[PDB]
Amino acid sequence: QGPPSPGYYPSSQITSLGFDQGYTNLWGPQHQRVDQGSLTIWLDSTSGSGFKSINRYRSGYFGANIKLQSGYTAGVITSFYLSNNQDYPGKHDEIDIEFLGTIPGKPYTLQTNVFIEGSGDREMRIHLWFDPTQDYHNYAIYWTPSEIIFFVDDVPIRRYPRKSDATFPLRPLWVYGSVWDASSWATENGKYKADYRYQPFVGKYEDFKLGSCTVEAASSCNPASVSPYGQLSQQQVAAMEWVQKNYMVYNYCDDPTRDHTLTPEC
Ligand SMILES: [Zn+2]
Repeated sequence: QGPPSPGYYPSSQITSLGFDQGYTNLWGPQHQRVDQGSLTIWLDSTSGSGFKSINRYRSGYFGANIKLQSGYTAGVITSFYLSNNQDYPGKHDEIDIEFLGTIPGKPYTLQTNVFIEGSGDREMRIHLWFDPTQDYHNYAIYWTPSEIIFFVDDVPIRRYPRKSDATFPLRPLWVYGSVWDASSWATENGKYKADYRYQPFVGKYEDFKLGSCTVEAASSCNPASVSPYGQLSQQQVAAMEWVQKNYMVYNYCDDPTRDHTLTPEC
């Protein structure tokens, strides 16, 4: 019976783009292929690969349909995220979706995170109500000057509203993705690490969505809307609460080992 329907589908209301309309390779070009707008990138023992948006943004809906690799994927991260780390090295902002690979038999973990001026430790993790290796699913980051919302097939899984300037991303961000070896922490905090006998490790992305406002855009520009009612509807919130009740496996604000004073938005 799945999650309760969100009752509105932002992803379907925004034009699907091919990779080359929004993005170019950043690194590992030899581990990147594009076929009719669809992106394939992969990790082996010599290199991963990653890409970067052509434009730099001040707000928007940023979406892609992604398919993950099954089998042994421990230590491997497939990412889709906003960042300004190349603009503010060592003290940057970030809004992350990271798929954390796994040993055979166990599910992927989807981690969301927010970094402001170097300060992260704002992770929430869920498992999914479908197999993310079998088919492509929609995943999206919505970012405006009042909120961040993270979506899976238009189901909101997390909302991060602007509570104070110190705890919210207020500088321009680029979109990135990558497949890379994060063995030290990706899978059960590094309990299980990359094994290249199972290489390559492939990430697949298509139907890119950019309902967004570049830094250069006219001040009339509005990001794509995520509800016909201005705010999350009753159905959207119920779908989100169902996800958090039934699929959330980690929330920073509820971890007794974390000092929530350091993350005052909790
Ligand atoms: Zn405290």
